[PDB]
Amino acid sequence: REAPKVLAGTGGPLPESFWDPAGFTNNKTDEELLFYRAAELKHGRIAMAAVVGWFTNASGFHYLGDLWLKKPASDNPIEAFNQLSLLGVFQMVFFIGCLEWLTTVPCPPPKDAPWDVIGMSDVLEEDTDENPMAEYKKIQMQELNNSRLAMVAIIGLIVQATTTG
Amino acid sequence: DFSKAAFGSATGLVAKAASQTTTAIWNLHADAHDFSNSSYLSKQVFAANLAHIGVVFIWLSGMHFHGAYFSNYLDWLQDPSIAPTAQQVSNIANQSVLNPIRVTSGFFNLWLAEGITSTYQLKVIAAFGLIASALCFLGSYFHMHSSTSFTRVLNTKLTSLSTHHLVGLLGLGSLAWAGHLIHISLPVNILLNAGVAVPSPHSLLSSKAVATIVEQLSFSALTSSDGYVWQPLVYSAMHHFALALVLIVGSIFLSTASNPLMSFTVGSSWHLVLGVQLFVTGTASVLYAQMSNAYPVYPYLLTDHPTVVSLFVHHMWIGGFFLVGAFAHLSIGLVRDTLPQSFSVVLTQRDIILGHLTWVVAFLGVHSFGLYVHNDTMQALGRPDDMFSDNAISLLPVFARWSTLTLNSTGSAVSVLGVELSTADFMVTHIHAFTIHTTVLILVKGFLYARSSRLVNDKYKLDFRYPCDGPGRGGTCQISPWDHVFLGLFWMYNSISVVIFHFFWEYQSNLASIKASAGGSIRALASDFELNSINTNGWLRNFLWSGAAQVIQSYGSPLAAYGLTFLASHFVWALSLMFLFSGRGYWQELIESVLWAHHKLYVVPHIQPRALSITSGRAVGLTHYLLGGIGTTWSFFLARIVATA
Amino acid sequence: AVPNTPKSSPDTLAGNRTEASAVSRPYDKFNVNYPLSSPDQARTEVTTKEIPRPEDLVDSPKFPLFGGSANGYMSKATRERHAITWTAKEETTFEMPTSGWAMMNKGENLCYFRKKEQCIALCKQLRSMKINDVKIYRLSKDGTVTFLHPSDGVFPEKVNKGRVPVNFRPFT
Amino acid sequence: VLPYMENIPRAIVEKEALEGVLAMTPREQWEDPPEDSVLYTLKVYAETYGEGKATKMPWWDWLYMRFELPDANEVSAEKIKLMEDDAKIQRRMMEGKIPLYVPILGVPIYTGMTLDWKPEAELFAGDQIRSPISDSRFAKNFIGNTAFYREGLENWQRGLEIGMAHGYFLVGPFTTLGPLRNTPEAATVGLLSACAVIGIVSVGGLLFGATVKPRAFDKDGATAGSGFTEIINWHAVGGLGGAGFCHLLLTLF
Amino acid sequence: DENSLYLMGWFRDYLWQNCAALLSGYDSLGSNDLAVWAWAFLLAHLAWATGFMFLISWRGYWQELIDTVIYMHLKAPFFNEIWSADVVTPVALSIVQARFIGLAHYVAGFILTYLAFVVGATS
Ligand code: CLA
Ligand code: CLA
Ligand SMILES: CC1=C(/C=C/C(C)=C/C=C/C(C)=C/C=C/C=C(C)/C=C/C=C(C)/C=C/C2=C(C)CCCC2(C)C)C(C)(C)CCC1
Ligand SMILES: CC1=C(C/C=C(\C)CCC[C@H](C)CCC[C@H](C)CCCC(C)C)C(=O)c2ccccc2C1=O
Ligand SMILES: CC1=C(C/C=C(\C)CCC[C@H](C)CCC[C@H](C)CCCC(C)C)C(=O)c2ccccc2C1=O
Ligand code: SF4
Repeated sequence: REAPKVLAGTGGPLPESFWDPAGFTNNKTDEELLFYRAAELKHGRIAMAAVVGWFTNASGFHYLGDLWLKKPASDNPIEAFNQLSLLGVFQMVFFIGCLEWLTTVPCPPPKDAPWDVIGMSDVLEEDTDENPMAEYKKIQMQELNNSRLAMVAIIGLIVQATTTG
Repeated sequence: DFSKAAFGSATGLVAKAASQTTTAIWNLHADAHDFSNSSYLSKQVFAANLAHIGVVFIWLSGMHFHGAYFSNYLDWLQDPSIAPTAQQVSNIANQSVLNPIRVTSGFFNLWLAEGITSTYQLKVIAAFGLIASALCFLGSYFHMHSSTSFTRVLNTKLTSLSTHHLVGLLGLGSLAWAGHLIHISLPVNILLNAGVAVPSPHSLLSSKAVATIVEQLSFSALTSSDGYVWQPLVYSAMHHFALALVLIVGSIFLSTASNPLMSFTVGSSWHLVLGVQLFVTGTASVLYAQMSNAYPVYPYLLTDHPTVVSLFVHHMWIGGFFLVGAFAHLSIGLVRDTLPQSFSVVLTQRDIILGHLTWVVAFLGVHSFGLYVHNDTMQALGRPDDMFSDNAISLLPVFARWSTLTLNSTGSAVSVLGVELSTADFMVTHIHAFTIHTTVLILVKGFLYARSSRLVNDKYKLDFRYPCDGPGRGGTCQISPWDHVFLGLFWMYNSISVVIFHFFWEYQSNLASIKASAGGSIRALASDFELNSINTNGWLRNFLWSGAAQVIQSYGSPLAAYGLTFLASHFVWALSLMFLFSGRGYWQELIESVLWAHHKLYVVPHIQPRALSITSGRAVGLTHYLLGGIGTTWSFFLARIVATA
Repeated sequence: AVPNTPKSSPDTLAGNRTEASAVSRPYDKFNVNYPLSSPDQARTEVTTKEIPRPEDLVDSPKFPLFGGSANGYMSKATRERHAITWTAKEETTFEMPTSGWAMMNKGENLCYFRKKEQCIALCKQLRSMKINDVKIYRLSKDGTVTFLHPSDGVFPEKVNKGRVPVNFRPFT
Repeated sequence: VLPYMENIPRAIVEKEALEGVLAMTPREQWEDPPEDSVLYTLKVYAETYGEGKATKMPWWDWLYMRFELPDANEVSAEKIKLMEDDAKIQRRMMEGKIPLYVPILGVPIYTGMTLDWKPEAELFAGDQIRSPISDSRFAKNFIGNTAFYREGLENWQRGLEIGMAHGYFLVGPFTTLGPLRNTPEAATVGLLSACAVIGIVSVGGLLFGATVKPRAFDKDGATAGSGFTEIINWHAVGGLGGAGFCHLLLTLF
Repeated sequence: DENSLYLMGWFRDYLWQNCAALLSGYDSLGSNDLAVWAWAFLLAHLAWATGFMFLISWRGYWQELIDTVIYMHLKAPFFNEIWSADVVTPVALSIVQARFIGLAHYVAGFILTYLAFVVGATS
């Protein structure tokens, strides 16, 4: 079984390593597979950011919350989050909701690339053979691979904590 | 032949009637080192560099000679707390008051770090410095007159040059200095700190000395080797050994196969290399200025406060000057290149980069100086709780107060260096950032608007140094990259002056605070800097006017020379104002009247008197401005820190 | 694009630039024969068909190999344009008067600038590279094209007949 | 090739080194290289040395020649010609599409993406350049959907929305960070100051509309600057409303 | 009669000596009736150095900088629709205007500095 051509060699152990061992790709229209890639990339970007936030919270770089709590916040990111007031947590929820609204109602993502919330596909050309420094597919694969790795890494951090301390 | 060509510039000056003016003389001086593009440009550059190395060797030999003959270096060795003086002053006129001049260059601490205990060693070093200067002059002669063209060193042989500098020069010099430390600078300091006499340094290279007296390789030696003046040398030796190892290993583990100067002409390549080299040297000077008081490395250095202040201020000034010269030579290389297509992205984002930097500078200036003026106004209005201070609205630099990290077998520098920062530190650091940003703005604007601009569209045809394009388009004065460097030098002066003021006030505040006594342990604020460096009035009163007592009351004391240099610096600075505010035409007409007076008496000089050109006038004004300001700060700092410390 | 450039047309943003220049600067006017010196001097006429306004040209074959820069004219903020029409013998690189570098076409070339000074600087550069027939035009707000620089066909460095002296004062 | 670049001994220059020198030198440059070029010195040493010419040279002259001539690898390696060809193709392409670097830690770090810096409509326009901050779809639909540009909004709606935003923002920096900070009426004083700032900027906008008459928002017919003036008036109204709402949310909760 | 012979006297005994009370117009301890004059002293120094700006730096630089600032305004969002730089075009001060304004700041700082010093010295 080969890639559904809308993903088209965009992941796996190698770039052309269509890996689905569950039939989550078959008999699915291109819009649904684009949705799957958009969800994967959003989950990734969120993870990749969350891992950095975790490691900068677990390394003592926990200002803005050092001041809010008016005392040194916990290095454990879960306990640090629990220390935050509900006002701050709901401000974070509201800001993420506003961001999600931005990329749906006023700034909808491109139809053929829903993961391109910034709409970067309107200013970049493509990877072409005339370009000696063409790396756009390479950086897309870097983003995807670090996304897939951080998606399991952040879960490792979260479930490792709150169950082992 | 060669002697005939030595005055060849003057012969060419007098050959043509067009060059029989004083302006020709000033051009001959201004275009002295401006080595024109030719087949021998690289020879000329390398020979000039070697000649400068010889000059610096002459300077080092003179300094060691003064240490040997005109210094109390031995008395300072017997008692480091005494004033280091290395310049005798003869009894001529009436200058006998300042006969011992306390030198603040740190040569005594340096020589002690080198294991020098006898003035005979200083005599030998002076003699070998003269020999090295003679060798450098011989080599410079040879290279200018009989050697390879050197035109391949920046484009073709750049890999060889870079690899040699990485391995041989840098790594082998660091390794040799580590060997010198471990072998004669550590043992001599051990035998001086313990007071057990020092043998000849070569006797330490005997394999029968402490090298094999005990094989223990940690902090344990005869009696009790607990000298903390000695440990910085141990750390320096370890650092040099590690640096030599990493340099040697990484040089062969580096690509180095990327020369960005393929697209530049040889002259522009030389200017760009000079610019980047000046940037590196200037930032290195600033880094050393910070690290000199950040970390103790020389024996009895922190104790000698005038030496610490002088090293910091001098290296800050040199770093600022070289950072400005970096952009100066980048502009020279860009404007003097035929096809400088390499900077295409930045010459096409000209206005974007310049305008964003303009907004950054505007924001930083309004914010920082508005914090200062707001504190001034609130204190004047009797509203101390509305100011920006610790007892008021607190601008605590939170980003400064955190360096915690996983240990992984580390220590010491894992924190804020054990110093707490306050609102005054925040505001003065933002002032520093703003002034640096403004200097960079002027320099980057000069670089970007060097070949063309929205006002004048053929500025590359005008070369690097031109007075203007004319009074048209409303006025186009000071558009040249040279004029941008000219303004950036003023702003560098402002930035570095504020930086050294901040350092000096913080240093004096810390000295006063550690002079609590021993029992006094609530410094509250006190910390005269932290309590008063929040207003412009606070500075003007508690730093300038307060510390000027030492420099203005120095008459009849050994610091009378500092007082006189203070006055002379003010004089030169106002003369600069004369040169900067005025213009060439007026002085030309005045010289016309004076020359009529001359002709009336049959005097009639043929080198026609012409007043300084526009660029020459600006350069003279800038030179006098820098000299006056820097000399005023020099006299003020030295008098204040020598009289009070 | 609305964030890249203002959404309104250049004429809308101009407002009453005309009928206010006639009031703000009543002295600012051109003489009856602007590009020339005498009324009986041929006065070659060109139209928008020959040299169109830059907003009407997209990816024109006569444009040189230019990658765009922030230093160009202000579209939608200025309406006056100056155009250069020069014919090349070979495809080589040259400096744009607004910094950056472009590469000339093999045959006809066409550039647009805001100020005439940029066009004259480019003409000087091209003539230094042995290029004749460098014609410089001016584009007005309404699209009227005025032919400049070699106005009578002969470059001003070379004396030509039919050129009446202007602003000549018969004394020292 | 040229007669003097034939059967050159390896001692003067390597065969690979000669090939690299020729590759990195323009074809028309041959037969008369410039004094500062590598090919000129290579030519000068190509004669007077080799075949029937002088087969020996003094050691000092040999050192001179070795210093003045390339040594193939790491100086004229095939990778260096590949990099030069890549750089010239890059500079050819940037007249067109430009690779995107970002200055990270003060040094430009290549990202991997290449921009469309060339303007879409007017090639020589200085403000039609394309950047992701100003030409990506997010920017176009973000600035385009703001009150100042959103489609379907009457002028009063744009004014009201902008005013509500400004007024709700302006109450902030006055209630705290003000003369009457630690007072029960801090919120009220902040509200009054925010309303004053809204009124002053609205008077400034009225001044702009009366002087410049921007005309960018006027409907058909009407008068010059009518749309902008309506926008500014409803901005004043919205500023009062947003400031009052912020004061309400401060007094409550 | 003794210290006016040498200029260090003119500094120490006149300027440095007579500024002691003026600078104490306001400090951390508080502010007295001379606070207004210390504030005016600082204001006059600021005006004098702004005159230095207008006298040392000349037009062309500033004209190019203002051109770049105009570029920022015309490229800025929410404002290119409103300001096309056609109305009261921002240009750098002419050379004569710049020289006069620099001289004016110089002499304004001169007068205000000396007035504040006279008040603080002879109060
Ligand atoms: C490694 C350091 C270095 C080197 C090798 C050069 C080399 C060069 N620079 Mg340069 N420059 C540097 C650092 C350097 N610069 C720095 C740090 C700055 C910023 C301050 C500049 C600013 C600068 C400008 C603005 C210009 C140059 C120019 C030049 C070229 C001609 C220089 C000339 O003819 O001067 C001849 C020598 C002099 C004029 C020396 C006169 C003395 C000076 C002006 C004042 C010294 C006062 C002294 C310290 C105090 C006296 C003592 C006191 C007690 C009385 C040459 C390529 C010029 C050029 O056209 O380049 C192509 C040019 O216009 N440079
Ligand atoms: C520029 C520096 C500066 C700063 C930061 C301050 C700050 C302050 N001054 Mg002050 N002042 C300054 C310079 C400055 N001053 C100068 C130079 C003078 C001399 C004339 C004074 C004279 C002065 C007096 C006489 C008084 C103050 C007072 C105050 C306080 C209240 C001011 C107020 O109402 O805020 C108004 C603030 C705003 C309207 C908001 C502006 C800032 C916003 C947040 C910018 C946001 C930009 C945004 C992020 C852009 C991105 C948007 C995009 C993401 C959509 C405040 C602490 C008062 C006081 O006593 O309080 C302690 C007072 O009575 N000042
Ligand atoms: C943070 C962040 C951000 C953002 C920022 C901002 C921009 C903010 C703002 C915010 C805001 C700024 C908000 C606002 C809001 C507002 C409001 C909420 C208002 C309301 C109002 C009202 C409701 C009114 C009403 C009324 C009227 C209408 C009139 C009459 C009266 C009344 C009152 C009825 C970003 C993304 C950049 C990035 C980083 C993060
Ligand atoms: C004064 C002045 C001149 C005139 C300057 C001239 C003619 C230079 C000649 C001055 C001579 C060479 C001074 C010689 C040195 C002095 C005697 C002082 C040094 C020695 C003493 C310390 C003993 C200009 O040409 C000029 C041009 C552009 C802007 C401003 C100005 C400007 O201000
Ligand atoms: C800073 C500086 C500028 C820039 C300064 C300018 C453009 C003037 C600053 C204007 C101030 C900031 C007021 C701006 C407008 C105010 C809103 C007041 C308007 C008043 C009118 C309505 C009358 C020059 O133009 C210049 C020209 C020649 C030599 C040196 C310099 C120079 O140093
Ligand atoms: S004042 Fe001097 S520098 Fe300025 S335009 Fe006139 S001649 Fe040139």
